[PDB]
Amino acid sequence: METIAKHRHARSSAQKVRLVADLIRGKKVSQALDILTYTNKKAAVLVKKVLESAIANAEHNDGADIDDLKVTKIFVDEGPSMKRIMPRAKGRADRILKRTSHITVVVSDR
Amino acid sequence: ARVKRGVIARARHKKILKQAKGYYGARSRVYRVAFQAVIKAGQYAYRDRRQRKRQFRQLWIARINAAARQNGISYSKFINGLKKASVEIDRKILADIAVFDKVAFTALVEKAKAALA
Amino acid sequence: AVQQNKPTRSKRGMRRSHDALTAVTSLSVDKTSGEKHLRHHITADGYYRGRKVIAK
Amino acid sequence: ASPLKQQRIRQKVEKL
Amino acid sequence: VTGSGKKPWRQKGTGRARSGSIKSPIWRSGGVTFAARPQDHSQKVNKKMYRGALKSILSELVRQDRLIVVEKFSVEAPKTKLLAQKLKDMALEDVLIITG
Amino acid sequence: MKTFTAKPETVKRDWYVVDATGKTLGRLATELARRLRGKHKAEYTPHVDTGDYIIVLNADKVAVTGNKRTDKVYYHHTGHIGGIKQATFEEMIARRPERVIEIAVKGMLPKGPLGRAMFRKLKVYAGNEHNHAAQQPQVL
RNA sequence: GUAACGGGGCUAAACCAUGCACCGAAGCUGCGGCAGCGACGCUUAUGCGUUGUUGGGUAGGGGAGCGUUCUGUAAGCCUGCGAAGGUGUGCUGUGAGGCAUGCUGGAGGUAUCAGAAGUGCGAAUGCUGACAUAAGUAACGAUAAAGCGGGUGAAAAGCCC
RNA sequence: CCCGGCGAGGGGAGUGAAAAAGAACCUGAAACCGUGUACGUACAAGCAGUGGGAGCACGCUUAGGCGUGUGACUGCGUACC
Ligand SMILES: [Mg+2]
Ligand SMILES: [Mg+2]
Ligand SMILES: [Mg+2]
Ligand SMILES: [Mg+2]
Ligand SMILES: [Mg+2]
Ligand SMILES: [Mg+2]
Ligand SMILES: [Mg+2]
Ligand SMILES: [Mg+2]
Ligand SMILES: [Mg+2]
Ligand SMILES: [Mg+2]
Ligand SMILES: [Mg+2]
Ligand SMILES: [Mg+2]
Ligand SMILES: [Mg+2]
Ligand SMILES: [Mg+2]
Ligand SMILES: [Mg+2]
Ligand SMILES: [Mg+2]
Repeated sequence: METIAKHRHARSSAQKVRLVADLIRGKKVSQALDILTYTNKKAAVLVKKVLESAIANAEHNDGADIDDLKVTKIFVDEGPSMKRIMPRAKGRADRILKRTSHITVVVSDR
Repeated sequence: ARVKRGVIARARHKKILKQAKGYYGARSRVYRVAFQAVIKAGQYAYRDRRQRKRQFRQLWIARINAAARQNGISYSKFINGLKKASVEIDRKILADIAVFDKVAFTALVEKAKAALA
Repeated sequence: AVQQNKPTRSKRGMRRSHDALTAVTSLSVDKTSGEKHLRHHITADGYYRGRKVIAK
Repeated sequence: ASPLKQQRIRQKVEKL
Repeated sequence: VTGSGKKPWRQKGTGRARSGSIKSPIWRSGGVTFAARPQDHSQKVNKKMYRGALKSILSELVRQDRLIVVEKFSVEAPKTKLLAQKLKDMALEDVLIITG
Repeated sequence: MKTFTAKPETVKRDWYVVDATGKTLGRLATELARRLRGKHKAEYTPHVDTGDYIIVLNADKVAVTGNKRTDKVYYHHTGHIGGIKQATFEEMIARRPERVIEIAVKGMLPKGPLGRAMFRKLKVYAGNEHNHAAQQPQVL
């Protein structure tokens, strides 16, 4: 492949991280860090190790170098809704989903 | 002995489920379309098709009017001339000629106009 | 205090319309390689003139 | 060392 | 089934419809609405019919069977190693075939 | 092969001009609108698109039926409640021949798109020549 | 909110009388086909060419079918040159259907006519599990709140002094 | 062996018929949620389909007005049980 580097669960929602990794896409690879390392919150750090991966992973599987690359595809898919139960008052329902999300990010070239 | 009705499953459903002119939502997503969307079309097509032969009928005879009444005398008197003329008289859709071969039509107008007692 | 039909996917994002974060517009500092927050100076060691914390 | 190959180096050996 | 105990939810209340009996056919684990017992199936033909118009093999499988020779006696007590021997006495092979 | 008459996406337009002044009132609207759809027009099956420019003039002269002139009223309604409704005379509205009295025409046609900007193709003015400011570009 | 022509508008685009023209429904007609049913020709179980004709339809009556599982059929037949289940597409019948086929699948499938019914689902505030949505919203459980410095640590407001 | 925090998890490499078989593991449908691309869409009224039907995107016929996603615009037109 043109080097990949997924996560797997990691725990933190679909929409929550579909956010962050929208800034990444198009340009990037060098811009990888800069625009994560600053842009705040949590979702946007569980990308800044799947990018350091998807780079060393292009210095192994792929012989490509740390300045090229592109980041031609990212998407966050819906990981298993990790379920449990909450109290409340009387009890009724506490669906409470601890929701999760796989990561996959891919860098290649022009 | 068994049935595991689960094999005629989607075989029954995909069957119609394949009705995705978009439609929209479960109107081609789920079984809201059930029939309540396809059984729909599935009737709309019945009439609102059957309807066309009067929907292209009135059509022509608007043009047909505009033509002869643009040469003098309109789709009312017009047809009268035409009809009073046995082997000499055909009927619309081709009385659309007034749009690809005027003079032809414009000539018909004559023959109609003159037949007029 | 409840709806009656289901707020379709279509509308799913017609709130979501606005969010899709925006990121940066950063600059460097005369002394780090290309770091610098938008207001704090050299991350690279930490300073602006000199002895900000522990430097050179 | 090009400021990303640097962000590397400086750390890949703040390991060794 | 393990139909043990009656009624789960009350009748009225909570909404979720008129609930009654863990074994309910409609439900999930027991209750097969109908079904049945062992039961005979087995029919009953008269005599006039069984004994009725049987064989016709000479009539339709006409060209196929109505043969008659002898019972096969050199047929030595217990052996089949070559029952293919006498099964050349029709040479009409495994062809389903039987006797009496 | 199969008939019907095509109508490109239009592909034809015009440049006519008509006075109004002559006390013809409303009856004018008709071929002022059919000719805005396609009467005289015996080609270009409408129903989908079509068109045909016109430019009326002055308008502040059209005798109007009989008594109508004094009485006919219009009613706008702003819907900003406060209990609206705005009765207004022909007499009083002919004190401003804009969108109206000449836009007793936007009501003689399709409405909705098509019939929408199928009527802006009218153009009004209230004094023919002298301030027929419109495109001089060739009329009839 | 005009709001007692549906409207735009009509002094005819209203009314009386009179008359020709035309628009107009699945009605009728024309034409290609379907089925049920009396006749003509022909062949000739028959059908088929034609032909008179009939087919709005809830309760319900009656009559043909479609396919699912199992059964002999059968140690027959497909099948690792890929069966079943998924997934695209194509052709075909009034239909329930079917046949062919790409792809994925990794052993199984079952013509033909016969037989047995755990024979077909959207509804039952139906059982079950999976997933939506309000929604990244209300909420983090006592208004006895804290602040700084150091340590270890991937990271400290929350642990250690 | 590589990224990682001596984690999760993942990328190479090995195995092997196959790892699209990786242990949450056979086939892997549905509801539901993402990423790619094409048409449509910011003067526009309603069970959202129907009849038209332009235009674009696309494959086409040594024209012959074609297949496909699309569907501006315009005749009807208030799901089922
Ligand atoms: Mg008709
Ligand atoms: Mg009891
Ligand atoms: Mg049981
Ligand atoms: Mg006996
Ligand atoms: Mg019937
Ligand atoms: Mg019935
Ligand atoms: Mg099976
Ligand atoms: Mg169901
Ligand atoms: Mg309820
Ligand atoms: Mg339920
Ligand atoms: Mg809210
Ligand atoms: Mg709020
Ligand atoms: Mg708390
Ligand atoms: Mg699998
Ligand atoms: Mg527009
Ligand atoms: Mg069409």
